[PDB]
Amino acid sequence: EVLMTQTPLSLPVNLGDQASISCRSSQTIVYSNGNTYLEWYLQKPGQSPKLLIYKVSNRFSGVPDRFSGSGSGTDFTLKISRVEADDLGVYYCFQGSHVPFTFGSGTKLEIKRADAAPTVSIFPPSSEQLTSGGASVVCFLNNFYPKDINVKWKIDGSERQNGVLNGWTDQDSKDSTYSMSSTLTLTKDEYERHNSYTCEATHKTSTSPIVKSFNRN
Amino acid sequence: AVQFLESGAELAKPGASVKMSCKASGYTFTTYWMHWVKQRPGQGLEWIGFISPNTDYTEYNQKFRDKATLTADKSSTTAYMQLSSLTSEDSAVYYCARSFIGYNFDFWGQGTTLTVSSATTTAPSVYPLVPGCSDTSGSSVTLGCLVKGYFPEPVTVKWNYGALSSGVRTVSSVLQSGFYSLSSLVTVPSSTWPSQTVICNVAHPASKTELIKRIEPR
Repeated sequence: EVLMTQTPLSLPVNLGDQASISCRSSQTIVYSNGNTYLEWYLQKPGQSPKLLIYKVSNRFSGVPDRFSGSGSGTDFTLKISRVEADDLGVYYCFQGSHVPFTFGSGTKLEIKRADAAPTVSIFPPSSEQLTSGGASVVCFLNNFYPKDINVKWKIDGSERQNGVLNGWTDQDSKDSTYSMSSTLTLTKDEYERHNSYTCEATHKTSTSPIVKSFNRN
Repeated sequence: AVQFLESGAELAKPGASVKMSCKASGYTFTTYWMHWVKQRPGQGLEWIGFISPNTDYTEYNQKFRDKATLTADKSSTTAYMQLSSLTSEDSAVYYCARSFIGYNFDFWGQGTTLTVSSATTTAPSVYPLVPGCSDTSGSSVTLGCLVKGYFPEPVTVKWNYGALSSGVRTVSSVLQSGFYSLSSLVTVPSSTWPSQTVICNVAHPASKTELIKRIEPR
């Protein structure tokens, strides 16, 4: 099978800068008709891939002029000039010359931007959750950069490790920030045995933690 | 326009077979090949095979030789893929896409999420995420829906039927004892809520449900 090797695996880029994505085929992929069926696709988070470039260097309809593809033989390049916030996602090359058709190993374009501190919200469980026998306390950290963040939970001043799970958004299409939920799930019985619940978020944007807290009055 | 409606989410038992469909519109169905592509969670794309509807000619990636069977139906302009002897390794998103001339996958369906598991379908519970009674917000307030206890993937969330999309953050699901949960949050100006309606629309295709929930203060 034709191996389609892409580098880099991940590509951090400032807005307005140029990104170059390389694709190396394990053999030539000129088809018996003289055409090279080499395509580039972009897949944005939770979406189907979308075609960008075909036959090496041809822009698909609607693709902006700042996407260009070039190469020959076993060496192909996608360039994106003047990168914009919505260019993020995974780029794949693809060869449709030799069966089986194969795609590249994929390059995640990521946006670099200035640091941004999280806005933290804490959400007590809804009384609507109580007959499930569970109670989720959610700490939400909105619009921060970079992605790495620490979240600490406290219950009546004592720190807690069990029952905590964390989920992230993809990088925002518009401001290029991340958000994340930290969810402490307890039994309804544990929840009701305690009074204050605190989440503290620590991020490189400040030496001070952002502490959000409530009491079931 | 060229569109593909794909079945969405399917749950199947280890060792079973499952069929999925891709209804094509927006072009002469017998003029173009229909291809299928596999994508495992966090992984790349793998081409499976194609069928020409006009002659029923099929070509396969030999890796899927006894795994996939591609069929098609002219009159209903629908392409089909059957997957047999299912294992957890078959859990993936399956895209159909047509191929054009000079170029391939100009248009792709949205993908069917297939989960292979012995566990049964569970629609999500949905809970409001709203500030504590004494919370003092500045110029914005963040509200949400906690979607809990569902199986299999995916769930999607829209806000006001899709009309609130600015400041929506839907985080990735987490799995716990066989069930998934996620939160979807929106940030609005503090002057707009509770005075204006904020609604989350929680879709869970494996159970064929949309849950519409009006979000209100505690």
